[PDB]
Amino acid sequence: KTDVIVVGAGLFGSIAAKALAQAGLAVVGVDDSRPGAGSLPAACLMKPSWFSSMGKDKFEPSLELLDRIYGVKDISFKVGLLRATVHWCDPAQILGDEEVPVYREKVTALTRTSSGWAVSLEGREAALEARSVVVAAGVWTSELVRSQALGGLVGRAGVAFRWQDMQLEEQFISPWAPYRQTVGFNISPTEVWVGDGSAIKPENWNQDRQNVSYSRCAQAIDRAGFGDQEAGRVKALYGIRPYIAGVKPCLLEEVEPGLWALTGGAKNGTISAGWAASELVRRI
Ligand SMILES: Cc1cc2nc3c(=O)[nH]c(=O)nc-3n(C[C@H](O)[C@H](O)[C@H](O)COP(=O)(O)OP(=O)(O)OC[C@H]3O[C@@H](n4cnc5c(N)ncnc54)[C@H](O)[C@@H]3O)c2cc1C
Repeated sequence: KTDVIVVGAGLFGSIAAKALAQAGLAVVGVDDSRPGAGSLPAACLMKPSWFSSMGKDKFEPSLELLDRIYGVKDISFKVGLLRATVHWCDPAQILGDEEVPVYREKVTALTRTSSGWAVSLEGREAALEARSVVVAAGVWTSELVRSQALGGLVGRAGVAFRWQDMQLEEQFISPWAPYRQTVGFNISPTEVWVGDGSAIKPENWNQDRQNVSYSRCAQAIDRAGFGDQEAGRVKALYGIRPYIAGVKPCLLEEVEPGLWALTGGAKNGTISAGWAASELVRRI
């Protein structure tokens, strides 16, 4: 009766699971909410010039899927003296959607059965059953499935900041280095999100490194000097992105019959989740 089990309910598991559910499948999710997941700090802003490598071949079917399922909003961002249109999917809408039921437990094993796949859970005598399994477990995907591509999965950490009870009159993109932009916008009607775009080897991460990105972000919105961290006015959101070098969109591979690995979204984020989901609707 269960068609697909999706392991992981970050952006990639959430989007894939709901696209399959919308396509008529019986989908079940499993997620253990482990700390440092990649999707908590995400803004889900998609500027078309950021995704040139992808190609209209993939950008457009992906954006259409996200618009059909969640709705895509067009935001006119300030870019110096000029303006630029950026597409937005509300991350709270993607990550909080409840169509797909999610077991808030830890997957410990995957086993082929005669009818499909059995998904073991920590501390559970029975396994969850499905014809197919999509493992969208972020940087932890290689803990459950292995492949030459997954042998290259590493984490690229980063931080973004959310200021409470605040709105920007001007949502902006401002560069601080080639291909490094400080982005500030109204992520909710009450909150301002700012990120500087840096990615870090999770080893080279510490409070000093975080304060460097905080200084960038707070100067871009004129909050430097106000001690907003110590005062509780801003939340730091740390996450580890799943990076695999050389990935086309992201990694979507059928490692065994019915067993898919969906990860490697550090490079392109939400738009490549949309591409992968459209692929899975076609192929499952
Ligand atoms: C600072 C920062 C800024 C970002 N900004 C953006 C942005 O503007 N736009 C954008 O699109 N993206 C953004 N991202 C996100 C980026 O695209 C990530 O690559 C993306 O979130 C990856 O999502 P994922 O679903 O593959 O992984 P994750 O979000 O890490 O999800 C993996 C999930 O799998 C679960 N899991 C793992 N193993 C198991 C197990 N054994 N059993 C059960 N559950 C398990 C984990 O608990 C977790 O919830 C940002 C990330 C960071 C850190």
